[PDB]
Amino acid sequence: NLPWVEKYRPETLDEVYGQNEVITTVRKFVDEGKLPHLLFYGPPGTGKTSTIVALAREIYGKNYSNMVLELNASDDRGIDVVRNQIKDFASTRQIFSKGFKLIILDEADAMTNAAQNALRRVIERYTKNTRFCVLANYAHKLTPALLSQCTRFRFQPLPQEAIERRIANVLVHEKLKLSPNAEKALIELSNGDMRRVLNVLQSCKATLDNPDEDEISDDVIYECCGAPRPSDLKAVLKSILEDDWGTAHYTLNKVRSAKGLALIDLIEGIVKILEDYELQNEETRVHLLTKLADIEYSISKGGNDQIQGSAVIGAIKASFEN
Amino acid sequence: LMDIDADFLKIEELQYDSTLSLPSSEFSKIVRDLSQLSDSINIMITKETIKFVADGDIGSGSVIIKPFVDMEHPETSIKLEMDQPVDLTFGAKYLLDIIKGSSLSDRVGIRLSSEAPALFQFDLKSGFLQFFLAPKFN
Amino acid sequence: PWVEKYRPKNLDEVTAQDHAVTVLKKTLKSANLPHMLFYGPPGTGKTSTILALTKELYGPDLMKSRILELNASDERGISIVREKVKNFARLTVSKPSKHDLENYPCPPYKIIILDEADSMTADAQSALRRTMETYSGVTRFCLICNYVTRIIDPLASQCSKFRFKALDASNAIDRLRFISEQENVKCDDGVLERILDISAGDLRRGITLLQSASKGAQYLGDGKNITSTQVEELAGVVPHDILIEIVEKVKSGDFDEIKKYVNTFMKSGWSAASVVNQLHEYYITNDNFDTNFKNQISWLLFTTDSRLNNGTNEHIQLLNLLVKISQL
Amino acid sequence: LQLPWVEKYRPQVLSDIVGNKETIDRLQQIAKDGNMPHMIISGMPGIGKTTSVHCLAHELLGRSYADGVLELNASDDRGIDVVRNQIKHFAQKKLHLPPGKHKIVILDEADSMTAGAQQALRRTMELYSNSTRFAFACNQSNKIIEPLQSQCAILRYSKLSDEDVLKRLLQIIKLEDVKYTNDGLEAIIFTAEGDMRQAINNLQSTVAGHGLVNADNVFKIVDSPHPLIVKKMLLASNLEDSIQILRTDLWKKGYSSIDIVTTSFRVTKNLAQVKESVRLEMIKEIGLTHMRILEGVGTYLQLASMLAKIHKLNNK
Amino acid sequence: DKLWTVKYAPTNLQQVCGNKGSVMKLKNWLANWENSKKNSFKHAGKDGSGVFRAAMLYGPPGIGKTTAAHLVAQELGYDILEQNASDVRSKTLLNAGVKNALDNMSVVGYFKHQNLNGKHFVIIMDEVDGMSGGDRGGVGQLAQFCRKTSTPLILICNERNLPKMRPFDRVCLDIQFRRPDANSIKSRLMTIAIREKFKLDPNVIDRLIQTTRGDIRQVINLLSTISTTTKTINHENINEISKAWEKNIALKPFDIAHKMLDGQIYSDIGSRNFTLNDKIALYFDDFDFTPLMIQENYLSTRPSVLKPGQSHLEAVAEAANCISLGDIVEKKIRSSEQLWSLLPLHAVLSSVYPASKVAGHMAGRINFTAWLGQNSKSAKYYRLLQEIHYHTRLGXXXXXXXXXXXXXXXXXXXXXXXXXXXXXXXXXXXXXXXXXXXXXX
Amino acid sequence: WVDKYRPKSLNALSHNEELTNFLKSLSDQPRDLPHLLLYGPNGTGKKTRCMALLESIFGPGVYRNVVSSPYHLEITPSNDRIVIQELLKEVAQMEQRYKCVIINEANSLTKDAQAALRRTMEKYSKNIRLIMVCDSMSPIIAPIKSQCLLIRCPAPSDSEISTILSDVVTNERIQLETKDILKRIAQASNGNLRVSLLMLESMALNNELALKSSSPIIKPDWIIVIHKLTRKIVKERSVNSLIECRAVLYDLLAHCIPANIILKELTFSLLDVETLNTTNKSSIIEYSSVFDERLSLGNKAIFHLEGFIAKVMCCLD
Ligand SMILES: Nc1ncnc2c1ncn2[C@@H]1O[C@H](COP(=O)(O)OP(=O)(O)OP(O)(O)=S)[C@@H](O)[C@H]1O
Ligand SMILES: Nc1ncnc2c1ncn2[C@@H]1O[C@H](COP(=O)(O)OP(=O)(O)OP(O)(O)=S)[C@@H](O)[C@H]1O
Ligand SMILES: Nc1ncnc2c1ncn2[C@@H]1O[C@H](COP(=O)(O)OP(=O)(O)OP(O)(O)=S)[C@@H](O)[C@H]1O
Ligand SMILES: Nc1ncnc2c1ncn2[C@@H]1O[C@H](COP(=O)(O)OP(=O)(O)OP(O)(O)=S)[C@@H](O)[C@H]1O
Ligand SMILES: Nc1ncnc2c1ncn2[C@@H]1O[C@H](COP(=O)(O)OP(=O)(O)O)[C@@H](O)[C@H]1O
Ligand SMILES: [Mg+2]
Ligand SMILES: [Mg+2]
Ligand SMILES: [Mg+2]
Ligand SMILES: [Mg+2]
Repeated sequence: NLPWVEKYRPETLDEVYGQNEVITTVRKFVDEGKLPHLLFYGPPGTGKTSTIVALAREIYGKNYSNMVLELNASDDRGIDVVRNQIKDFASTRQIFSKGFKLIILDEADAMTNAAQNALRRVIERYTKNTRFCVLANYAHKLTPALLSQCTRFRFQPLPQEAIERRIANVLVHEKLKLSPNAEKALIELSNGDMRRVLNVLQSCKATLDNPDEDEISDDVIYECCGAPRPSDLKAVLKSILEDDWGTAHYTLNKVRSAKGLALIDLIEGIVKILEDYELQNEETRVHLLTKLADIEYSISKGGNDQIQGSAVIGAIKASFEN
Repeated sequence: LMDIDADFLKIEELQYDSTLSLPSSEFSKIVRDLSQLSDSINIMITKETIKFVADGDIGSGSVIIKPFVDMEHPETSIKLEMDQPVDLTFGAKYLLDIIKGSSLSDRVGIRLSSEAPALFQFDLKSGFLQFFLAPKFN
Repeated sequence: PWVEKYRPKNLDEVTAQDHAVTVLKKTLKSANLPHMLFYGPPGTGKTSTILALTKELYGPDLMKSRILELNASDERGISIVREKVKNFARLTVSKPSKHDLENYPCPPYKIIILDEADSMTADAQSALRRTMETYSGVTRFCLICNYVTRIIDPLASQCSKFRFKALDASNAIDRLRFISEQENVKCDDGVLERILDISAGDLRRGITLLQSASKGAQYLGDGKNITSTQVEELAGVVPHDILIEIVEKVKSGDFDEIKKYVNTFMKSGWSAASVVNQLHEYYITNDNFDTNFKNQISWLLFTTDSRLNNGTNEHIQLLNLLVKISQL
Repeated sequence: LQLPWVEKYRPQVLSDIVGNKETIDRLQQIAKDGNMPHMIISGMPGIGKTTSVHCLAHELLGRSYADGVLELNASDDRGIDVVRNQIKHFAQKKLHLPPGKHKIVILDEADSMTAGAQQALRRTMELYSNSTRFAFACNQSNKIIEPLQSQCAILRYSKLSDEDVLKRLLQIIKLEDVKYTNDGLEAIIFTAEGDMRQAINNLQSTVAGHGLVNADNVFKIVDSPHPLIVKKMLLASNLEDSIQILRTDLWKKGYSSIDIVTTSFRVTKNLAQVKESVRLEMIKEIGLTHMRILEGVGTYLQLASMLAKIHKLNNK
Repeated sequence: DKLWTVKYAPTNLQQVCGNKGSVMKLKNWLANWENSKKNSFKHAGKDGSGVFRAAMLYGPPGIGKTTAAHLVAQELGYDILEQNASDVRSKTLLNAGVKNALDNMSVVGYFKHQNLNGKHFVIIMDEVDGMSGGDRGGVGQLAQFCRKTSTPLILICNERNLPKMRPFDRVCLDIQFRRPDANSIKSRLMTIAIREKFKLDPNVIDRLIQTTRGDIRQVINLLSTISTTTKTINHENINEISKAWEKNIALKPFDIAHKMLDGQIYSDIGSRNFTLNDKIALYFDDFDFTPLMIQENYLSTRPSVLKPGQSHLEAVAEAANCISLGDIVEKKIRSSEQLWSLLPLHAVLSSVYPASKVAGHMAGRINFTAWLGQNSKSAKYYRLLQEIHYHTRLGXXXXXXXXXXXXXXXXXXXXXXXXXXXXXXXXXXXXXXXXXXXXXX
Repeated sequence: WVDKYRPKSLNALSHNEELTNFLKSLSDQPRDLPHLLLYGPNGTGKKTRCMALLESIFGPGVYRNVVSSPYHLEITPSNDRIVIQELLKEVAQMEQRYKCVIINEANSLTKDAQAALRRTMEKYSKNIRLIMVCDSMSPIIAPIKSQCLLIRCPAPSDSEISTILSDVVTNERIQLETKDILKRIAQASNGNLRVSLLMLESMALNNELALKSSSPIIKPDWIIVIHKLTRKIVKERSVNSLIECRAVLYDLLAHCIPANIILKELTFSLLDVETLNTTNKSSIIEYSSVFDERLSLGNKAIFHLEGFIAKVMCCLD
């Protein structure tokens, strides 16, 4: 009954989409007996955990649990756990098959510097017999001394290609249809995070489903993951640019409250819809991006929804005097 | 080995006011018993008589033993060569630690003097283990 | 307090935000119920939607049996999340009673609801991750907050997002009139709505006025309605006239005069930075001010506002704002 | 086996360190004499501190390193208990050494040592300094309690100049017969910012996957916005042009918003073409945006405002 | 062979540079102890050191506290029984160890015996503000001994105004040690040098002390770096070795502020010999002090980098602003052990940028940072004002106290007849006055 | 002194009758007192209007690191949320009849702390009642506003402050030459009864208890120094001058004086300078508006106050 997000989790390396350059190099490394310490870093839902889990299976098969040691932010990994459990496993031979051991530290960037430092010293002293794989969303949250100890493989956001492919898979083993530019919308809104795609896709396989053969539209998606639509958004801009303040101040005030949108969303979409116009003076661009960027920033700290909105109208308007 | 900068002291055979001796297993029991009553144990040697006292808050503890010599078992005899009375008080903790030498000699020699640390000694077939305990304030 | 005495006991009760609820209803019949992240402004119905969804799914029997809740009050440290939370999560579901199998859908899973998850140390949130991912087969989480920004990207990824929109004056009046009726409150015309405007979005506060005020209108016993000006005085809003002094003191007036006046306001006047909020609504609505004015004033309120959300000196900030808008 | 070159070519004597000349010589002299004061060696990552102290340790004790040196790092237990026993016992240990030699205790990653422990260390190194001397290695001396600080000499280490990094880089190239390119080496230097470890690690990863060390290959393992592109974006004559580089060559290609800024800063810094005053005002901007990225708002928008503000300056 | 701080460690209180006033206050107390005892410690003499079983020494690092306590003890013939942080002083062990010597005499005091105290102990509980989790209840039990001891008891710590030290407040004679006087340290250092066969410019010997913030232990160690570094000192070397030593080992934080503030590095020419990358790098040569250093003296220069027709003032205000911004950055860097990736920006905002705005000719001279010790003053006084509040809270936030406790000064300092009147009519006692007197002063 | 003539009861309340009565009419249900949030300037008489309302409801003998009483306890956040959620909940065991808790400076509470107190309120609201004293109800999350009386506390009028003044002398046997000496004080503290009173005692002990038309107003250790600095800032506007201002700031801070406080007084003791035109002033506040934020976003205070002065010396010179 696993929510799709988990349901469609790569069982093997051949099931990971859009990280080929990583899969190939890694596999070559193992087949050539030159597997270095690994650092898999990237944004959410890119296949990082799926990948080492699969890589580990493929390498040890069933001797997995007795040849691999995995810890994650849910586990306790302070300095004590490092010099002890981790260090022990790294300095002790295997009980079953012969070879090198593998320690997986997931969401390693959740570890403290003290622990990271100790971790690193362990990895240094037992590099000639055990292999480490560190995973993280941000390398920068990792101690340079730790990072400098392994070969890096950045997991980039899933490309259209990859995500389009997985969408195809889920649509088969699930009585589901997705209109043409609706799949496109799902993509543009997942920002390369395979996780958000599988999530909305089941927030429909339990919404529109009546004849078990309905068609998911652009709408069903835009509304599902509460995000603006070109028409709406691209309209709010016009009201701001042409119509008076009172009128535009209304258009915005309605479009967002009638669709559950938030300035944050609108702004972004506008910045892009506006990024294609052929403005007159260059300053128009500047001041525009500036103020808009300032607005977006103040919001992330919660200021005054009302004012910040009028601020957006003002900024967009003011800047368009060229 | 360790690097020890020992403050070498000049131990000199002195003439103590009193010099008794008794089974170490007995001195042990006495010391262990009284220590449950006070943090201090007073040792009084008056009129050729060994008296140990402990005055605490819960109550007091008094033990007195008179010299004798059992030809049946010379090792269970209580000696006592007094020359002058002696009334000293020692920290119970240090006596509880000294009585640990009660595995080297079946007897313990005690030499007391109003103006010097007490001397508890255990005899070894080829030597001895002695303790010099400084007294408390009067 | 009608606030809690009128807390939606059923998923239907919560009107205001339906863009999310309507979806919850239909997913209710599936064990595929995704982890969820409820987020939105204060008192938009988030915490209500959960307890409701739960009552509607488990029924008072398995209620406290297979549901765990931790809020801003309860302790939620790295130690708790990796322990108590991880334990109940990993734990096996509880056996339903014969009656439960007859009235409520008993999904093969339990629920962990971390309300006010907004204020959880990022460390603990991280410890939540693998826990609420490897135990999806029997456990499902619900994280609630007011700002998505405060919840670590990883979790925002795992959870299915539900953005609880504010409460439109149209969506509020409906649920408000139903409160004034069941309470025989002699409300005037410019009252039912003035409540929403003063408390835009936060229905809780909108209801807290309808209660802490009507109980004051009875004191008079005059049977006389409870007009507009009647309310605001309790909400904390500043008088409309004391505001007009501001506007005019700025439409014209040298520096010293304002600084002089401002000092007066601070001196005792309603220590409400909201003066900013009202100066906003005014100028932007007024039809006597040019667009070029609208524009610049807009940016100024924003600046001062942002400055104010940093624990700055109320006086200073406010003085400057008025002195700058005046130059315009 | 897969002997890391950072380990295989780790300086085994004070001589091999391409460190901070001045300071290293200071050590060379203490190596010849023997009045090694307690000392705290602090500095950025990978410039040769841990190497340094261990090398000083040998030239001082020779065959005695084995019994006269006690190393304790972040991977060992270093709490109140160990400090009050192991460490103390060591300083109290008897070891006959030449006139001016003393036992050495090496506490690496000393900024991880809890205060309470440091606190219990104080008296030990004060009472037994006549036979035992301490060496602390860290990135933040700031984390060493003052009582310990006043008891020793503070030796700051500086990042390695590109020249120095380049030398040890070639020395390894010859002993490994690595096929390199000048631009390839400039790529490593450029991406190691004074960190020898980082450089070497990359060098090897670069050869391990492409054999030939060329800029293209180097930036492949690094997998960060290619400097060239980032540059062509900061120098674009039109704000419209640079925003396109950001849209097509950076954002659309999936690089981190943190990745973009960081490189932008690194590149702006070496933009000799521009003027000091200018590069700095830009940096000030790139940084402002950077910190914004760190506070959560790592949006495309932000990056755009960055380039926008850049142009505003590079036009005024 | 031995460290210098050792071989040149005082051997008589007649060699403790500074605090001479407090040393006296100490020595006295240890003298009138027998009498204070004879009188049940209820006769606070003309010094007050008469109602106290034990004394509590306190002050910054390496200023002579541990030397004084030991020395004052050895001078009055007493035998010493000391403990410190390297020992386990938990309530349990405390009560199973020293508790037993509180009323006992030295066993060594006999084989040493005209000594009048030779057979008595002076208990030195050192480094007391260092008792961590390895000393559960240590402070409590220790503070209890200060009331029930029957022998002199001396406690030393660095921060007397700490929470962990609260239990010691009213229980003992706390004598303060401040940072010794420069002349004292300067004189002392000279003596050392002479015996060490070398000379040093009184300007160098002067700034050291300033850098060491008074840590006489540190200067001594720092001063033993020269002879230990070079192999053979000569007639000429002395004047030049100071450079390589001063600009590297010794006053490195200065050579950084110097270089950074030299306008020659910002001019087109030098601008490429010493690149932007190098300027930023200088920061990582001591990223601890560099920001403090620049802020300290970015306004004491004769700029040669000003744009044509730009006033010294204007350029300063620009750096002032940047110094301000860099601070904002630092705070965040220190709010997350994982933010070190912001240091480069801080390098720019806290040093290099501000510098470039006023770099040039050094008008005055490079001064150590004022901020550190200045941060001690402010802090060490907040603790005072604090305890004063938690004594008047009965009669406004601690803030509203220092901004309203003005009137009080009058009716508490005015004339100093009506003495007792106001004093007692305030619900204050001895310490309640001595304390309120300090801050008010 | 000032502590003496403080209304130790509601029947003694001589300020703002609208609220004095609001408190009386509110204490008509000593077993049902909704949460309370009092906000307003300092020295307006709220903190006292609190402990005076607790003797009106609870026992008058309600006067006795926390300030506990046999009826209530005072919480002052001088982390912190840990204490809030822990201490409070423990006090929730007061049933085996509720208990009152006063949160002084509800502004000093962090967002992550407030959220805890909130839930705590909604939780054991039966056994607990909160009285939160503060100024500027800005940093107080809404979830709290709609769970406590939103009560303001405007300061007394110049004419009303004098009334409470001439009273004190009548008891301390002071000689008021005229009303002037008083009315001047009210306008001097601008409403701070904590000042106007603590002031009337100051210039009273210096005038030998004989108030004369020559009224040397109160001038605390700091406030003066700020003005001397305010001067130097307008006279000598040079880098060398700035260096001097430094030492002054460095000493105002080292003498436990809030940096945001220095800025405040200084920012206004500059606007009162006639020797400055509309420009200089409107540029001075802006600079303070900006540098204010700087202070609340960093730690080393001088760096911010100094930069403030530098921008001023340029706005002038
Ligand atoms: N490259 C991919 N190919 C196929 N499915 C994927 C891919 N990336 C993510 N998924 C799906 O997303 C879910 C989560 O992917 P994970 O590998 O756990 O992601 P991750 O990179 O570890 O994410 P974090 O922990 O948030 S960083 C899986 O159960 C998959 O169904
Ligand atoms: N959508 C809604 N429909 C009906 N009543 C509502 C709605 N939203 C809020 N209320 C009322 O407001 C009170 C608070 O609702 P909650 O669910 O606790 O709000 P919330 O969105 O969790 O608020 P926080 O904790 O401040 S974010 C309830 O007791 C309801 O009576
Ligand atoms: N100056 C140098 N000369 C030659 N090799 C160096 C130098 N600095 C670093 N290396 C290499 O980098 C590896 C690690 O350097 P370390 O001495 O451990 O650096 P570090 O400054 O101690 O780093 P930390 O512990 O992260 S602070 C060594 O084994 C060397 O091969
Ligand atoms: N006032 C002083 N006069 C002369 N020499 C001093 C003085 N203070 C320190 N020294 C030297 O510094 C060494 C250590 O001084 P101590 O008195 O042990 O320091 P301290 O004040 O106890 O410092 P701590 O333990 O860090 S608090 C001595 O052996 C001296 O050589
Ligand atoms: N109504 C009043 N009548 C007389 N004196 C008052 C009154 N209100 C306040 N005061 C004076 O103000 C002092 C404290 O002010 P306080 O109540 O704490 O106000 P706030 O909380 O605004 O600072 C009292 O000790 C008293 O001298
Ligand atoms: Mg993962
Ligand atoms: Mg809620
Ligand atoms: Mg190292
Ligand atoms: Mg000491």
